[PDB]
Amino acid sequence: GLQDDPDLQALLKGSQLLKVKSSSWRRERFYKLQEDCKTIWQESRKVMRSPESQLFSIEDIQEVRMGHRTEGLEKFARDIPEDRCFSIVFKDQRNTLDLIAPSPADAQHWVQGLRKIIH
Ligand SMILES: O=P(O)(O)O[C@@H]1[C@H](O)[C@H](O)[C@@H](OP(=O)(O)O)[C@H](OP(=O)(O)O)[C@H]1O
Repeated sequence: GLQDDPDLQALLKGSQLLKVKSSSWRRERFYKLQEDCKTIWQESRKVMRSPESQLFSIEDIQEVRMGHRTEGLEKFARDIPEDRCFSIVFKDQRNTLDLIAPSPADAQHWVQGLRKIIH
């Protein structure tokens, strides 16, 4: 795995994805799976951000959905194809991340890659 898995190799490099929050709010955010295959670094532009706030554990993930499988994606990303969007659902209070991949290969890597680590 990891070194031999093409999805995980892609995630270790990181990707520029678009985070969907509303009709207007759709902004670029860089995500990158860390070498320990345990955490993900995420770009943030929050008023009071911090290095620890920009990491989240794979252990906090319930599932990763492909396609328009969330309200936010069903309402705000109609213009985006089914194969270029996905969502990361969390176990705790962390809000679900609705994401748009620059290409189907990217969405594939994230969904498949995270599913491999979660299971
Ligand atoms: O609306 P503003 O003032 O632009 O600020 C963003 C807004 O609060 C988003 O809801 C938030 O995403 P989450 O809901 O996922 O926190 C994003 O965080 P981010 O910068 O960490 O993506 C903020 O920057």
